[PDB]
Amino acid sequence: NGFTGRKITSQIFIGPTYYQRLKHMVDDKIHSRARGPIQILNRQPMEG
Amino acid sequence: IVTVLPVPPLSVRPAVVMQGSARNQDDLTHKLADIVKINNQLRRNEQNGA
RNA sequence: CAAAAUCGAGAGGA
Repeated sequence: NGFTGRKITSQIFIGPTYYQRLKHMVDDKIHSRARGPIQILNRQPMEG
Repeated sequence: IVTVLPVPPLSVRPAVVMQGSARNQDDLTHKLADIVKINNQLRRNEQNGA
């Protein structure tokens, strides 16, 4: 155990595996609105 | 029976501008134009003999 | 002192 150095009672299964990095990053999904622009017909917030 | 058509104000049919200045009109403004066109036309035609 | 359209199609995400 890396925090405390003591063995772990179980044996962990470990080896080399191939991973991918998918295009979906959080920096493209965080959003927040507090009184921004609004639609022209019904004065409700825009979308997106 | 419709004898006095009501014309809704500009806030129900706003005139959205272009990214330039070409002012598109609504669908409903177009339809009101067509109604007034044919209303004048039919008025003149039935006014004379037709 | 608020600047930045609409309508259709398609591909995606949970």
